[PDB]
Amino acid sequence: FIHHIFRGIVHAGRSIGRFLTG
Repeated sequence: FIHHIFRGIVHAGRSIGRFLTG
């Protein structure tokens, strides 16, 4: 359950970076 919090941070970053690339 704890991992999810850490995993979400890195994942949420990748998604943001993906849009930035376009």
